Amino acid sequence: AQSFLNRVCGVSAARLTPCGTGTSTDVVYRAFDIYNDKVAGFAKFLKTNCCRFQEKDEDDNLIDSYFVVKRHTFSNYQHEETIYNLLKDCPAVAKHDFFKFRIDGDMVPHISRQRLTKYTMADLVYALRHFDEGNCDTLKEILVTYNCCDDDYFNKKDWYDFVENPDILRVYANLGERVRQALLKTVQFCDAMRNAGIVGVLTLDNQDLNGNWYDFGDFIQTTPGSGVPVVDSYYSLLMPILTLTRALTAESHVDTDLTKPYIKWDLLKYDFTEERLKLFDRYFKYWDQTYHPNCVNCLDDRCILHCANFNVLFSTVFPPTSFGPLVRKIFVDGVPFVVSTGYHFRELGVVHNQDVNLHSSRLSFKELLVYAADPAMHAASGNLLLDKRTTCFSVAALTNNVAFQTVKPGNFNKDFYDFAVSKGFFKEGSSVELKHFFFAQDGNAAISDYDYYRYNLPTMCDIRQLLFVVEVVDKYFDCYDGGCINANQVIVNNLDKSAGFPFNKWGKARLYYDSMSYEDQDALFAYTKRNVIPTITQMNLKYAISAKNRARTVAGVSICSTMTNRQFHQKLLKSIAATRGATVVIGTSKFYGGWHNMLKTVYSDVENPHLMGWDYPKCDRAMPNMLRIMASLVLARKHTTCCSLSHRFYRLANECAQVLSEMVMCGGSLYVKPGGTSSGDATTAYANSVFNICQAVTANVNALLSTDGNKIADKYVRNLQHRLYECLYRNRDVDTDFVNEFYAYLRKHFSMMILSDDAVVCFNSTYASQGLVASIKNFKSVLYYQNNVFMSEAKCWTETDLTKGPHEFCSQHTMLVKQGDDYVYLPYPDPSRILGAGCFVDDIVKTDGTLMIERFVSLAIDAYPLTKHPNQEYADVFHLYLQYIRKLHDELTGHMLDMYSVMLTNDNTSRYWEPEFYEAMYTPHT
Amino acid sequence: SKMSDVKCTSVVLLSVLQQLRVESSSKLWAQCVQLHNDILLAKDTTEAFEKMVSLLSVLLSMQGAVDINKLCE
Amino acid sequence: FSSLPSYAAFATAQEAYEQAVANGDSEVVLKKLKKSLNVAKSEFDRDAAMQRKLEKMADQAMTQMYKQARSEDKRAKVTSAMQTMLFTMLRKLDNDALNNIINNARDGCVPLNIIPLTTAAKLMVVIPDYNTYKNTCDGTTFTYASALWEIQQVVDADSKIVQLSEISMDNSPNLAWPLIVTALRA
Amino acid sequence: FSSLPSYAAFATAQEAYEQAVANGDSEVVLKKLKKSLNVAKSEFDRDAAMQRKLEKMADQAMTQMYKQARSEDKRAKVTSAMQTMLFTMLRKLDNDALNNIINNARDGCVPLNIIPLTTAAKLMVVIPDYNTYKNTCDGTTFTYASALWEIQQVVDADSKIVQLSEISMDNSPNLAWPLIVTALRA
Amino acid sequence: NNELSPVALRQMSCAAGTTQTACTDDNALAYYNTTKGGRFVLALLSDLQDLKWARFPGTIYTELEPPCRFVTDTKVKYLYFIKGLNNLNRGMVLGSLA
RNA sequence: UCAUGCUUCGCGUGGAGAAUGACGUAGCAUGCUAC
RNA sequence: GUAGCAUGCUACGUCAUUCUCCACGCGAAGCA
Ligand SMILES: O=c1ccn([C@@H]2O[C@H](COP(=O)(O)CP(=O)(O)OP(=O)(O)O)[C@@H](O)[C@H]2O)c(=O)[nH]1
Ligand SMILES: O=c1ccn([C@@H]2O[C@H](COP(=O)(O)CP(=O)(O)OP(=O)(O)O)[C@@H](O)[C@H]2O)c(=O)[nH]1
Ligand SMILES: [Mg+2]
Ligand SMILES: [Mg+2]
Ligand SMILES: [Mg+2]
Ligand SMILES: [Mg+2]
Ligand SMILES: [Zn+2]
Ligand SMILES: [Zn+2]
Repeated sequence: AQSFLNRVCGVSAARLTPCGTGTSTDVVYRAFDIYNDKVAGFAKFLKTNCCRFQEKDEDDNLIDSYFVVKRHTFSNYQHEETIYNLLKDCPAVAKHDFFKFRIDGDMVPHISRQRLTKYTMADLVYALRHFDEGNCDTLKEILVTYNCCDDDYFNKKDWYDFVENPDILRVYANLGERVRQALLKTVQFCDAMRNAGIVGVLTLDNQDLNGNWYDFGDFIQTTPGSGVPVVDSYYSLLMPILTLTRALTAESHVDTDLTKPYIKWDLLKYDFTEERLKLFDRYFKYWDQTYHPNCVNCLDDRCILHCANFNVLFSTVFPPTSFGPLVRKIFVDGVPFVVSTGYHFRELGVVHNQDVNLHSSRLSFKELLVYAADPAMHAASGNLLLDKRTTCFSVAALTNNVAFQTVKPGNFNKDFYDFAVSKGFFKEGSSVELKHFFFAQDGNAAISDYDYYRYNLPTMCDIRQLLFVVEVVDKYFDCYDGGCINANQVIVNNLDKSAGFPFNKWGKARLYYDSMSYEDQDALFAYTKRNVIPTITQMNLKYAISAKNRARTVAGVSICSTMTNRQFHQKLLKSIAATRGATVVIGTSKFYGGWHNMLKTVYSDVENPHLMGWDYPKCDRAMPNMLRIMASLVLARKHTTCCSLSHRFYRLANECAQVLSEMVMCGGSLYVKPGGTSSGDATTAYANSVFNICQAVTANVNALLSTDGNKIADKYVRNLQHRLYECLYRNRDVDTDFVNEFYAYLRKHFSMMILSDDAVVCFNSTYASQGLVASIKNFKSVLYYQNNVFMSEAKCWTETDLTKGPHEFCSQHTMLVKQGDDYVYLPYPDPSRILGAGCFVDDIVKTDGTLMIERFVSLAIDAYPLTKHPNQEYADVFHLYLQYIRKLHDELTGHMLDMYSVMLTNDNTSRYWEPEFYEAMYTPHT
Repeated sequence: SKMSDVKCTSVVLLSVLQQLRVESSSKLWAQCVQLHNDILLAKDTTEAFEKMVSLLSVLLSMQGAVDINKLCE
Repeated sequence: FSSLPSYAAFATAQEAYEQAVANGDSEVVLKKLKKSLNVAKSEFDRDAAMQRKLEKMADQAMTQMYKQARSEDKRAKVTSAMQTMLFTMLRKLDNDALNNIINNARDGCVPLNIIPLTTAAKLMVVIPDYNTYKNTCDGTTFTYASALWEIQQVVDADSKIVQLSEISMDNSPNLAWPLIVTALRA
Repeated sequence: FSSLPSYAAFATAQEAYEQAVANGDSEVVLKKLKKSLNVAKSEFDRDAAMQRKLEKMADQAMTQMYKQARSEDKRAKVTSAMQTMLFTMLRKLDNDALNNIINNARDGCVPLNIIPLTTAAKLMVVIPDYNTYKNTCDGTTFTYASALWEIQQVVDADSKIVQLSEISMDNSPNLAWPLIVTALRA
Repeated sequence: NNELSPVALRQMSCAAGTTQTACTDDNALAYYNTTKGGRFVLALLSDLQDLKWARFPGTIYTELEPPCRFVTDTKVKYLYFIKGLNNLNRGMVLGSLA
């Protein structure tokens, strides 16, 4: 065995420690991207049969250089030798030795690869994509080995969290240039293969973390000059790591080296199409599918997503000041304006308006509305701003003074509190205690909640998997009907809301909805189909009761965007809200037996059912732009008859320009929104539901493809996995048969109930145990590598007993009670929530009970199901509310008789302090 | 029931401060908000009773605003 | 809805119907009386419905006026009511520190800054008269908010420093009150 | 209305009934008079229903007319406000620098984000803490966006003038942060 | 172990010619994806050096491409890819041997 | 400053159907008068 | 047998209230 160790070294003049035993082998768990006629997927297999000898430095200091010797069969040894003699000249190819060593009496052929790292790139991608907080040794070793951090950095806890420990982004970004050099070396390898006429599939597991390629088992030889390096799974799997590690940060420096200063781009330059094509040619030369830098030229939704992925990657290399509205000077009646005539989206490239009017004569009401909404004139006239309180880009300060907006403490209803305490409440050691309050905020509240939009990062998706997931997710919206509607058919719920900035200076939404006729609204909607209208979304500060001290803000979008998005999603979404028994349970009440029906629909014939749930930590402020664009695209799938592709693209451009990356007016100053979603647009809850379903389907895909494949003892599921790999990384066009089959499989074994960012899942526990459907960890991994968010155990729950119902859904607990020879599920709230609603109120008038008796009737309706709870105090909550309602009615009658001496007690009010009126609200007869 | 009485009293005390125009001093208002929020989500009565003393000292500093003699009759 | 001019008439008609059925008179007269009773009942029903509608409107107006009257009384006495509630609750709490500082403020020994909570921090407090000084200040220790504070400076009314030995009822009239006492928590 | 067009028949019916009650010519003539009264009453009720319906329609039409007129008044009042706002900001543009940058553009189209950064004549910097002040706006003249800005006025969160000699690490806790410094391009 | 075509790509006989005129007679072998909806031919293998168009059963005409300088190992029999073919399909045509 | 949607409670106004009660014009059963 | 009157049923026209469905207005509550 010592003679062997002296021929593995050969003549390279190294020195080897037999890390792997010389003539014996080495066995470990390593991630592979495998696809045979038997097995498929991207899973951690058990590598074996290799001997890995480590190398010592001049000083006796071990380095991460390993000689990997392998035993091969003569027939594959000859083939690999003759396929390596052709690629031997490429710099991005690890050396090989190809010797024959005698074992027993047979000259066994050995292949020795020289100076490979410990881990390959497949290990890095797998570790960063299937991330388990309790199992990270293979990632910690990678990070420490390449001086990304120190071994003591992991003593800190939450070190992996993107929110609790935002410094982890720097640690990951220390891997950027290694990944970039790997990309350059794979491009070199592809060029060598093409020039030598070698045909083969490039996989991540054949490239170590220095970029070298070393395995030629399944390559074949053709005529020189015509080789076909098949890099689809390679790049598609590698894509998320490229933005997680910020691999292209070296492209922001002169000469593309990190030591020289940044590039000082021309300030007036906005069209980076040439640079985008240069980057694509430099790093993705052999990516077959065509790339459109400007998504105006894309062919359909599946081509918009594909090109916007690359635009997301490449827009991190360009100055932040070049993205946004493209302004131009136009003369109206001889007066020069400055109006937006285009846009530069970080994902969609450059878009130019088609109806730009130069040298006009007059501005109609529609034209004034359009020009008074875009930030062109507002920002071009305000003074410069440098806001050091936030990392978000600051555009301008419209006024001469900054506005600081506070939040008030809240009002105390002392009569209710005294009554409750007289009824034996709020004593020491009581299961029910006040936990919901009105919290106050100092001057820096809205600007402090914007620093939470700071959590949105450029995320590049695995585009092939994203396309398949989109095709599958679109089947959850097949029972609905949608399209464009006229202004006559738009239903506005409340017309007494604000119209946004600057339209809130002159009136509410009613003023504008009754000022401009239906013809003007139709004209504006048609205008938005071939032009982009940027708008400003105000940042409003909420005033509500909550259990934690966070200054929650919402987005007051303008009125133009609201009108033009209603004329699309009003008809798209009324059907979603009017449908019963679907996965999305928006529009379904919890009264009159609705909750029971929803749960029984969720439990729909699942075999070994367990319940799971979750809630995204920062849903709106951490949602990647790719998935928001996807949510907008699948909602527009209903416009196949009323809109052409150009109209659909311009509607997407409008949505992105006013609810994805708009300009927000926070305290009299304009800021640029990094991304995420604006909670307060026409499609908040429905877009959130689409995003939730997409994340769930992605989790299931990853769970099914990361399974071994040889261990699955069910033939149908094994074939399903084998074809799921094909339909992602070997099919360019959607296969409807398998999309239907996978949708049916998910519905059978993974039954969802979605309401915005809230979700409940009934899943086959046996399959989830065997790895054949998504567990609660396959969902945390997806959030980590595709949402830049770590989801902790405080946000997810599981239930092995489904006679208890979900632990929480929409802040409602479930209880299996009896009402009339039937066991039904009833929702009850947190008693502290109801008691806090009773004790603390918004206005000072609400602290007078006799004026607000319906206010307590609603709370009693909400709190009735607590009467069935085994805990006595919970029932005492409802009884307290009933007795207080009776007391308020008595006081009101007394006041009326004393002041206005006429009695109006009547008899219809008596039903309010009785339990029947509230019993009838949870019985299935309406 | 002395733990839910200091939270309600803190809410009322910050309400009284707000309508006394303490919101026009950003530093003092920030201190008052910190004390109020800390009292609301406190778990030990002794800590809440020190933060309450601090907040009531803030209120009592403004001698001209309120007349303690009449209110504490 | 009795006492109406219709109801009473109808009632009499009903009595007229009670006699005829007992009288067993001619069919024509019986049907005439039935028709009269029906028309009287219809008239009474009309009048009763109109009266009930008017009463409903009157009650609605009365309740709206009551709501309007009480909303203004809630919004106009917010300042006084809130302060009275605050001090009622503080009286109910019955804490030694809160009560001590409230009583001191009642006597005029108000603070100048926020009472510190740290292990050691500065506190400046007014001392209007020697009586409060002897009640609280003894030697170098000062009792406030149920805690002991080490006196570290006693500024005179003229911003002039005062030695702790200058303060006494024998010499108190000479000095210029109020005295600002600066102390550190112990 | 009491004096409806077809009230003559009803008046004649009532008068004839009164005369018959006073006189009572006979039973058959009484029945004929009852039939005439009934037909006149039916016609009168038909006319009254028609008139009430027409009155309701006219009232609704006039209410709609007034609502539309008020809506047009509000539209004409908001159009002037939008025009005034647009023409106010327009006169606020610094035309020399704006024209200079626009002309240098290849196609007269430039990103919005550089219009303030390269043409704004006033800068506002919001400084949370003292380290930020030392880093960025130290001194009476600083550099930003490749331009030299001369500090013009520093105010605190309360919007009160703060002298540049009061911004020091020792006085840092005594200031109402954040400080807003307005500077003028040099 | 990631392979180009684990299962040999299916093939059948078809007709093709320089123009749309010589498609009457079948003289070429074509590889087609087995279950891509119907039939989708990826390449044409023939002992000819002038083919530019191919026709298949309604009748559909598919644009061919010039062949790389190829002496395919079973003569000058070329291998014509369909225009617009992607890398994976190009590999399978050669991975399924030619 | 206070967004987008969903659900429910109370009150008020308008419209359309069904049940009971009242009055003219027509169809059916019996009785009375003219013949 | 025809016509008129009386009693009892069915078909057209107008009002009296009584419950349903919708259309909007006002106030209120929960939820994402
Ligand atoms: O039919 C197969 C082939 C492979 N495997 C699993 O897949 C792993 C990797 O198989 P492999 O061909 O990639 C090794 P090799 O090519 O020499 O080296 P590199 O990958 O480092 O280039 C094996 O351990 C085994 O668990 C399987 O189940 N069935
Ligand atoms: O009034 C609301 C509340 C919520 N939302 C939408 O519903 C999402 C989730 O709402 P949520 O209660 O779960 C708080 P979330 O943002 O998750 O933060 P935390 O988990 O840290 O509390 C938001 O993003 C937003 O799009 C809305 O439109 N309006
Ligand atoms: Mg090998
Ligand atoms: Mg959430
Ligand atoms: Mg939630
Ligand atoms: Mg492999
Ligand atoms: Zn494209
Ligand atoms: Zn459409």
